[PDB]
Amino acid sequence: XXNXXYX
Amino acid sequence: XXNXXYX
Ligand SMILES: *[C@@H]1O[C@H](CO)[C@@H](O)[C@H](O)[C@H]1O[C@H]1C[C@](C)(N)[C@H](O)[C@H](C)O1
Ligand SMILES: *[C@@H]1O[C@H](CO)[C@@H](O)[C@H](O)[C@H]1O[C@H]1C[C@](C)(N)[C@H](O)[C@H](C)O1
Ligand SMILES: [Cl-]
Ligand SMILES: [Cl-]
Repeated sequence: XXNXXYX
Repeated sequence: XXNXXYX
């Protein structure tokens, strides 16, 4: 993970 | 804004 979003 | 991140 480590990313974010939101999609 | 309203979206997220983190870049
Ligand atoms: C997403 O990251 C930001 C930055 O550190 C935090 O402020 C935010 O609380 C965090 O969102 C939580 C709540 C959410 C969106 N329901 C998810 O569970 C995420 C992974 O964590
Ligand atoms: C979104 O990220 C910023 C920067 O780290 C935080 O300061 C902020 O608290 C965070 O927003 C929260 C609250 C919100 C907007 N209701 C959402 O739940 C997000 C994911 O987390
Ligand atoms: Cl949320
Ligand atoms: Cl908002």
